[PDB]
Order: sequence, then structure tokens, then C-alpha cells
Amino acid sequence: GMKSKILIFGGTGYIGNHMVKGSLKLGHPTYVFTRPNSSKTTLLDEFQSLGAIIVKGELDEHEKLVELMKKVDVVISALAFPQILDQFKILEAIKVAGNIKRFLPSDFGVEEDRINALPPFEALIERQRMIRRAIEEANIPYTYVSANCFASYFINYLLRPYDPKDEITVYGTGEAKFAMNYEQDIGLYTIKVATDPRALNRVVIYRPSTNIITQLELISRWEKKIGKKFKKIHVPEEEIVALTKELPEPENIPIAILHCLFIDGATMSYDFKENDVEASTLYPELKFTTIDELLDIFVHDPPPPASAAF
Amino acid sequence: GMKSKILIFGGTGYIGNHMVKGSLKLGHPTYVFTRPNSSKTTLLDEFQSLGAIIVKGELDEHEKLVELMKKVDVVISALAFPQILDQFKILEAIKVAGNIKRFLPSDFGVEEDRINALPPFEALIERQRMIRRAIEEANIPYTYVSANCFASYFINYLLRPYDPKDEITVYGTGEAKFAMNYEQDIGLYTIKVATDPRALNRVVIYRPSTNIITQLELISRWEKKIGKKFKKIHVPEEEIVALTKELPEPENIPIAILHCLFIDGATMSYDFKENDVEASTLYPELKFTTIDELLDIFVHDPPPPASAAF
Ligand SMILES: NC(=O)c1ccc[n+]([C@@H]2O[C@H](COP(=O)([O-])OP(=O)(O)OC[C@H]3O[C@@H](n4cnc5c(N)ncnc54)[C@H](OP(=O)(O)O)[C@@H]3O)[C@@H](O)[C@H]2O)c1
Ligand SMILES: NC(=O)c1ccc[n+]([C@@H]2O[C@H](COP(=O)([O-])OP(=O)(O)OC[C@H]3O[C@@H](n4cnc5c(N)ncnc54)[C@H](OP(=O)(O)O)[C@@H]3O)[C@@H](O)[C@H]2O)c1
Ligand SMILES: CCOC(=O)[C@H]1C[C@@H]1c1ccc(O)c(OC)c1
Ligand SMILES: CCOC(=O)[C@H]1C[C@@H]1c1ccc(O)c(OC)c1
Repeated sequence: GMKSKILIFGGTGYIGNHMVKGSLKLGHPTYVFTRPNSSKTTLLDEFQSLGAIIVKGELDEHEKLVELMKKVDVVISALAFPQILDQFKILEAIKVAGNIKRFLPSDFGVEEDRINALPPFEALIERQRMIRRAIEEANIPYTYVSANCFASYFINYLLRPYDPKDEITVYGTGEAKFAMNYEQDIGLYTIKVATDPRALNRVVIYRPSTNIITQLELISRWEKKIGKKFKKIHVPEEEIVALTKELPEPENIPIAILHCLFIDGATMSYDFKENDVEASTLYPELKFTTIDELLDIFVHDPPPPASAAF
Repeated sequence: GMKSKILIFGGTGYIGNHMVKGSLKLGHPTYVFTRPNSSKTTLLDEFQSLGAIIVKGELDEHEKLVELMKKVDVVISALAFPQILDQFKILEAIKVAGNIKRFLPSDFGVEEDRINALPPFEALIERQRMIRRAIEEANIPYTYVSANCFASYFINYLLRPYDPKDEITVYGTGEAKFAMNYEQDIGLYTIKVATDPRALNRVVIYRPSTNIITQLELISRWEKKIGKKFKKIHVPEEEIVALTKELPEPENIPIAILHCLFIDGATMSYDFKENDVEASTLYPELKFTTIDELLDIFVHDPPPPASAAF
């Protein structure tokens, strides 16, 4: 009906699949752009059975992108780091088509316009800033989403629940606060804000009060849930910093991000601005899965671990 | 004709594919065991077009393995680290069938019975030793292959030829010697020795005199080949050792191996034993691609990088 038509790039991705499912769950006509050679064949079939329209092609196909843009209203990009500046191909098509009502570039992490990181990570988020500056320069309607930490991803990474080991690695002192959100919710809320007038040309941050914690607190709560105690092994901050300078790329990128997230506490090191919008306060009919609920999920039916591409 | 029939486990793997191709090139009837859900569909079609017989199944299918064992003469395992002890399923089937003429377990690296490493790596090669002990206890005919370093893999890992950076990382002093061999050759030679009476119940080491070098010498030669100088950044040994103790698994495994190969120089830290067989001395009609030739290949048509499973 009146539902805005949504085009998602990187829909088969780690976080992208949750945006595709959330879009369909909310009854939005959904277009998924995917490479002809993608190995996400079975995932694409699932999307198709849920009602999505699959469009195979390459970002280099300018004409195809323009013709596709003319058929939709909202464009969301969930592409990976290696393709951040490739989003300029998406942006060029949006500019030519001229009918797009909202563009959400691939952020879904830290709020890059208010935080700085070590060189390895700073270079990547500087690219995301370049995208933002171009959007604003062209007066393209947007929404910048800071989803903070992907919860299943980091519960898997930090707690290694699928590992029977007796020790646990802590980065830095482990006292830095951070916020983490369940991927399924990140996906749903992203679709909601992409069409909410309250998020037009604004930064939206996902920071529900029930999802703020520190590494030590997460370990403690997990220990209580499963009835086991771990020996905590800390990796000194100076140690982490040194590695970012000596290790090659892309090996040093994760290290620099670990420093930014769990040592500097970038997802919780700032206060909200006047124009900022915190997503959990937007829909009284929805809520973010809490940390206790998340841990329960890992006790009853834990999701597989993942590793971002660099 | 009268060629021995070869069954390869993990044939679709990084080194495994080179063994399958080498087996077919040498005219051996070749059986490839692969999981029903493998994503190596296009590689499998290639094997098939080359003459290989594909057999889909799981290692847990004891009866299937036994009936398969009965149809072949030689069994080679190129499975990954996570499945080392899973090789006991292959061994049980071999014991029951009773007709196998030679079994080559998944080693193709350092000579585990004469070297020791840091805990992260020591645990993995200890498993490989367990397999070797069971083979000998059961009087199963074997050949243990120490292929040393996979060259394309490590030229990519150490030189990052696909990276236009001005710096290069050196592990330790960079003075430790190591031997590396081209994957295509490792595969060919493995098939040759699997049927050479000279390799029956012996350790075979791939160490051609033209393929021995240090990190610094490798960097130097690469610099001359491409006409560019790099800034060398060293990672102290004590630094590498500390990481193996603080970083969680699997992350700490590669670090421990880097120490073993490029700091301890495990592939060149020993002299040959009386019963050792150095493969390059075996066939006057063949030879290992040299380091110079390997570098030339990376200048004209470099192979993509890779990452072992942990
Ligand atoms: N906040 C956090 O904790 C967190 C965690 C992870 C990631 N992130 C962020 O979330 C965003 C997406 O990350 P992700 O892990 O979801 O991405 P991903 O799964 O690695 O990749 C997303 C999609 O990119 C497409 N793609 C891959 N290579 C491509 C290429 N060469 N050219 C064109 N398309 C290509 C693929 O789709 P097809 O195969 O269909 O073409 C893939 O499904 C990024 O901005 C990332 O930084 C944040
Ligand atoms: N010397 C060196 O520099 C070096 C470098 C790398 C590796 N290595 C060694 O070479 C050997 C093989 O390494 P690799 O990297 O070639 O192996 P790989 O490519 O990681 O895997 C080999 C094969 O295992 C099968 N497999 C994967 N997961 C499985 C599971 N859960 N159950 C059963 N089968 C599974 C897959 O075949 P299907 O999909 O067909 O089932 C896969 O192609 C190892 O012993 C390794 O340590 C040495
Ligand atoms: C440290 C292990 O995870 C990562 O390397 C990257 C994928 C994680 C990530 C990527 C981009 C981000 O903005 C972010 O902040 C929440 C987190
Ligand atoms: C350092 C990056 O590579 C590795 O972590 C492992 C795959 C490399 C390897 C695995 C097993 C080995 O025996 C070996 O010695 C030559 C090398």
C-alpha cells in the first residue's frame, strides 16, 4: 500500500540480513541488490520466500543502479568496510535518479563524527565521514545510525561460549562501559527509523539503558547464568596500542577497534546532543532485547560466531 | 591401467586440491571424499571434469568409509587442524577394510616428532603425534610428509604483495631460516612418494636447497624484483611469546606458529636422520619451483592470499 519501497545493498551480509527480514516483517516491499557470483544462494532463496525482490548486479553498473533507484523510496547500505568508498557509486545513482526519500549509509557502529580512534581504525571511519560529507553537500535526505556493538557478535567474541576453556581474555582493565544490541532488533529498528519523520536528517543512536555494561560485568553475569568461574587474563592497553603499530593490515584493524570499544569505551564516552535521537524511546510497542535476555538465549540456543571482513 | 587407486580426504582444501590435481595428472584413479553441504561445488565440478570420482558423505558414516576403503589402495588425508583427531574415524575404517597399502595422515608442515613449540601450537602437533602413534601401533603402512612452509601462502602472508604499503612486518630478528615450497609441487610430490617404495614407512621432508631463506633475504629479493624499498618493522620475540599466553584461542595459534617458523626456525633447526628421505633427490625428471621462480610468478600472475582454519 502506502508502505515505502526499500532497497538494501549488502542485504545478505551479517547485519544486512536482519534489515532485509525486518523490512519484510514490517510489510515493506523489499529489494535486495546482490552480486551475480555471491555464495549467499540459500539465504537469497529464504529472502525470496519471504517476499523480497532479488536484483543481481555489480555496483559498477551505473545505469542499472539508476533505473533501480527510480523504482524505490528508501536506500539502506549495509556494505562492509572494504567497500566504504564504493558507496560513492550508490550515491551517484541516487543523485541522478533524484527521487530517493532517505539514504542510510553503512555505519551501524560507533558515532564517527564525535570520536577518534587509533590510525588503523581512524582511516576506516574517516572514509565513512567522507560519505557523510558528500550526502550533506548534495542535500540528500539521510539518517545516520550508530547501532553500537552487535550483541551476538561480541558475546561470541568476548565470552567464547562455545569454548569449554577455564580462562577468559579481558582487554585493558575491562572497566570501560559499552552498549550492545541484538542484531535482530538493530535490523528492525533500522527499518522503522528509515521512514520515521523524527529521524529525518538526524543521527540516531541505539542505546537502551538495559544494554550498557562493562567486560567484567558481562563476565560476572555469564558466570552466574552457567554456574562456572573463569580466570581473567588481561591484555594491557599499552600492549594493544603497540600491536596496532607493528602488526600488518588487516590484522591490526580488529586490535585498534578492540581498543576503541573496550578500552576507550567509545560507545559510552559521550553525552547526547540536542538533535540526537535515541531509538529505544521512539516506539512504545517495541523494545530492545535486554542483556539478561540475550544471555538466556546463549544458554538455550546460542547463535554461531562471526568475523567481520577487513 | 595398473596405477594404484587413491582416496583423498579434504581434497577440496587449500593443499588438498593440489593433491587431487596431481593425482589425476599422474593418471591415478582418484576418489574424493567431501561433505554433502560443502560449498566447494565449482571446485568439485572441476575435479569431475578432470576425471575424479566424487563421494559425498560424513566421516561419521563408518560403514560407508569401510566399503569405500575396500575399493582403493592409497589413502591421503589433507584435513584441517580442527579435524586432526577426527582422523581416527578414517583410521578405524582402514583397520577394518585391511587392504590399504599406504596411509598419509594430515601433516604437511613441520616435523612434529623432532620439534617442540609453544603451548598453542604444541597441543595441535601433539594430536598429530597421537595419530602417528596409532598408525605404528596397528602396523599400518605409512609415509609421514613434512612439506615445510606453503610458499604462495607465506609469500602472501609475509610480503602482502597485494598491499601497496611502504612498510613490512618482520617477526623477531628475521634471521631465522626456513624452507618454503610451491603448493602445486607439494601436491605432485606427495602423490609420487605415496607410491614410491623408497618412502614406505618413512618420514619424507620437502627441503630443496633452492628454497631455503630468511625473512630479511626474502624481503631483499622481492625489493629487487619490483624495484621498491620497504621500511622494516620488527615484532620482538618476547612480544610474540606474551601474546600466545594472553590472547584467546584460536587467535593465539597463528602467533605461536609464527614464533615456531620464523623465530625458532623449526623447519631448518635440524639435520636429516639416517632414515629420512629428502624428496627433491627422488625424481630426476622433476624439481621444485625455486624461490626466484616463485617471486617471478607473483610479479606476473600472483595467486590470492589464504588463511588456515583454526
Ligand atoms: N557494530 C558492530 O559490532 C559491527 C560488527 C560487524 C560489522 N559492522 C558494520 O556493519 C556494516 C556491515 O558489516 P557486515 O559484517 O554485515 O558486512 P558483510 O556481512 O561482511 O558483507 C555485507 C555484504 O557485502 C557484499 N559484498 C561483499 N564483497 C563485496 C564486493 N567486493 N563488492 C560488492 N559487494 C560485496 C555481500 O553481499 P552479496 O554476496 O549479496 O553481494 C555481503 O553480504 C559495516 O559498515 C561494518 O563496519 C559493525
Ligand atoms: N605448511 C603450511 O604452510 C600449511 C598451511 C596451511 C595448512 N597446513 C596444513 O595442511 C593441512 C590441511 O590444511 P588446509 O588449509 O588445506 O585445509 P582446509 O582447506 O582448511 O580444509 C580441508 C578440507 O576439510 C574439509 N572439512 C572442513 N570442515 C570439515 C568438518 N567439520 N568435517 C569434515 N571435513 C571438513 C573440507 O572439505 P569438504 O568441504 O569437501 O568437506 C575442506 O576442504 C593441515 O594439516 C594443515 O595444518 C599447512
Ligand atoms: C574487535 C572485533 O570486531 C571488529 O573488528 C569490528 C567489526 C566490529 C566493529 C566495526 C565497526 C564499528 O563501528 C564497531 O563499533 C561498534 C565495531
Ligand atoms: C602463520 C600463519 O599460518 C598458520 O597459522 C599455520 C597454517 C600454517 C602452518 C600450519 C602447520 C604447520 O605444520 C606449518 O609449518 C610449516 C605451518
